[PDB]
Amino acid sequence: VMIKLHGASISNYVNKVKLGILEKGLEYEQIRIAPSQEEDFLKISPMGKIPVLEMDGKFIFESGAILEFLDTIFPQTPKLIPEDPWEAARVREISTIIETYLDIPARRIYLAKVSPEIVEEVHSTLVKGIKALQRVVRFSPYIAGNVFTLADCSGFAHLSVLDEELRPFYPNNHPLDLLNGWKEYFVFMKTKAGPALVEKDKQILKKILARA
Amino acid sequence: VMIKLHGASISNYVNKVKLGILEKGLEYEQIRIAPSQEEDFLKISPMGKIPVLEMDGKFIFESGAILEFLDTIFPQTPKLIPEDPWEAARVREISTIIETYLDIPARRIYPEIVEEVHSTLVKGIKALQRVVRFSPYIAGNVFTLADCSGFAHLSVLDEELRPFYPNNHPLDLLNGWKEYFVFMKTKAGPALVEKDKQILKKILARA
Ligand SMILES: N[C@@H](CCC(=O)N[C@@H](CS)C(=O)NCC(=O)O)C(=O)O
Ligand SMILES: N[C@@H](CCC(=O)N[C@@H](CS)C(=O)NCC(=O)O)C(=O)O
Ligand SMILES: [Cl-]
Ligand SMILES: [Cl-]
Repeated sequence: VMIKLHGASISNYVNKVKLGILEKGLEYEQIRIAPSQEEDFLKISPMGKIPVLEMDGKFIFESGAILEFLDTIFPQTPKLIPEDPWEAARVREISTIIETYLDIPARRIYLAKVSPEIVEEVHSTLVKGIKALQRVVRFSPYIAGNVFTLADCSGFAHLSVLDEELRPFYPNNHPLDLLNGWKEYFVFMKTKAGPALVEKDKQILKKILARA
Repeated sequence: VMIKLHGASISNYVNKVKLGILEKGLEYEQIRIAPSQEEDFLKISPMGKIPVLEMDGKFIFESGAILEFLDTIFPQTPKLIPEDPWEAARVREISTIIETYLDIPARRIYPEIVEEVHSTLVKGIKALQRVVRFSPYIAGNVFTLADCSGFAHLSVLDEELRPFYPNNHPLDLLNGWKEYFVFMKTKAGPALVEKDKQILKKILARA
């Protein structure tokens, strides 16, 4: 098999890549591993992170570099980076906002310390990010417009997890509730085979790990 | 000219963009502003950050999206993203490591967490070592987007952390860095970027 994706289905960054692979209809195998600082893994993934893409004996790490690479070598539909450069920028903006300004903050919670205050700081930071995000998304029906893009890979993978993770922390208080279109979008994406499969694989492994 | 770069030379993310604009030989004006949460600014820059690129009455924010955009509309050498797709992945990897795994953590310093931070940086520095070539540029033999992130962020990290790790500096573990820094400073673009930063620092230099 040409493409190997290293990383388990519970990782939202793994799932971001997986969504792009599935949507293009590429053939691949997922190799379920956990992160690790063993010298052997560091050789292919310097920070000990997943996902890692393996292809042609070469390894690419970092979900963003991976998806940009796949879109370059496998330009078949959908184009994760639109050909129009302005729309490409919007796609890249959306994805950066989601990962950098929403998920990074949220990980301080759902991954440490507990403080109503700490929790409080995060609530404010997320509300700020959500409001920024609102300005660039279209959900018509995809997050950046009328076709699947990189932004849907980041959006579906991260926001689905952010949504589940933060309900415990924020009943009546969830930041996403402020993102107009999120719920419709999430339901829409779940009517699709790729996103549905990504959710299923996550659920399968979660149920299994829970029996630790 | 047809391009305006919004943000002062104090910001490493602004300097990242500036390096790429300079290296492409593009006509531009730099608008010296600070970041802001003023709604009128949030309209063109949702997170209220600098830099913001403006062209054709339209705005792009996020230094990564801006340089990928300039690469695409001004595709002439130097190509910020290599034509070879593996080399292009290397470039994006280097840039992401520098920003996410070195700069972000470093920003927790500019408490006594300075020790947990020093370990994070040695780790990030050790990972970076695995992908850089410095031959002479950060990713290889030509200027790329990774040089925009590398020169903008590393220079800052180095000076900014000397007063915290006099004999302890993690960036000293990065083989080839000092020579790269020196080499980059001989080029007209990085030299201008570095001079504007230095002027601004001498100027607002009041302890
Ligand atoms: N920026 C990285 C993030 C990857 C990441 O944080 N993955 C987690 C998912 S578990 C991980 O491998 N963590 C292990 C670690 O940080 O050591 C990417 O885009 O791939
Ligand atoms: N991810 C952004 C980072 C830009 C950034 O953090 N700029 C700083 C430089 S001062 C800023 O505008 N901070 C103001 C703020 O966060 O409100 C990028 O790559 O452009
Ligand atoms: Cl799995
Ligand atoms: Cl300035």
